[PDB]
Amino acid sequence: QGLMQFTLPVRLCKEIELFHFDIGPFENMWPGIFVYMVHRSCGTSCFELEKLCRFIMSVKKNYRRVPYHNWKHAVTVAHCMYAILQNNHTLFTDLERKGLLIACLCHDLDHRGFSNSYLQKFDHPLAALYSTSTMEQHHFSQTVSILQLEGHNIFSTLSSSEYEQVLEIIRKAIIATDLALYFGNRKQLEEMYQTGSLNLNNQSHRDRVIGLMMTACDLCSVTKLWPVTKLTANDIYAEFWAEGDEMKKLGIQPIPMMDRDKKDEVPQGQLGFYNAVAIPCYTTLTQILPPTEPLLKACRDNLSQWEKVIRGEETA
Ligand SMILES: Cc1nc2ccccc2nc1-c1cc2nc(N3CC[C@@H](F)C3)cc(NC3CCOCC3)n2n1
Ligand SMILES: [Mg+2]
Ligand SMILES: [Zn+2]
Repeated sequence: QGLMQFTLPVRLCKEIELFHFDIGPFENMWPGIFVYMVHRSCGTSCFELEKLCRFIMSVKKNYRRVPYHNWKHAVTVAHCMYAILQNNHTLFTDLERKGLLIACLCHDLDHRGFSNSYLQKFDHPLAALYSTSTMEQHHFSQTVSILQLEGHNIFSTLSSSEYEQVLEIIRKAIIATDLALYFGNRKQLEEMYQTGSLNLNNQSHRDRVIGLMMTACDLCSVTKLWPVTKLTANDIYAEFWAEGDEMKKLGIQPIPMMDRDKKDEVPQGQLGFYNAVAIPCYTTLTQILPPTEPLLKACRDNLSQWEKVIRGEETA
């Protein structure tokens, strides 16, 4: 029955193993790419193919047509997680491999392209339901809904308690994509690394490490080849500037990164974001998971490209 194996064209088969892989513009290939990544990083026995495929198409349908936080982002974040898991295969359990690829696919479900801040200022009903990590708690609740549709329980062969464990892996992974939580989590991990107290057999330490892997996967567009990184930056700002428009309509001055009038400062903004967020992220992750080195190196390469843009040597 494991006689039906998923295969990719030669170029994709080789390049999908590299951290900087780009899943391409053919969206009808992204489910196949995802299944392939599950079969190889988990095993062909991890899920029944018919439920997985039905689950994947329900997740796709509950992603929206927004510039950045869309289906392509979900698969892209999932692929970064595949590359981390394939280069660190000894360190993770069967449940974690299983749960972390799904958490990445589902992590921005039903994203409308607005920050937790905008939901709070707009007084969106979701803000009353969840006061912190508003969108992330909605993404997880959307994941549970889909898992609960008929013929969608991809975890049907797990015991009650294993099912509960993997849903807890998934819940914490999706919550950890709230960038507001990342600053505390990374400082804690850094302290624990440099004191030498960090212990991957400690469940609350695993939680923190997985959280950091989630942030690294979520930001992974800063770890692509420069043309990908630069084009993706247009999609991110298209959402930021629409949100800033929406802030102005509420009579609220938007923070600078969401103001389309500060367009010419995008190169300085990116430089800001690389030094304050991205570099520290991939540094701490490489310290803990040495084989994730190419993420840091490609980030450093793109930081150097943004500096190049600031000094007029490149155009954007
Ligand atoms: C938040 C994000 N998330 C990304 C995720 C993936 C890829 C790029 C991503 N870039 C950004 C990003 C983009 C950006 N542009 C800025 N500008 C532009 C022109 C001037 F107004 C300033 C300023 C910032 N400061 C950050 C620093 C960390 O605290 C929050 C704000 N950021 N941050
Ligand atoms: Mg998110
Ligand atoms: Zn995301």
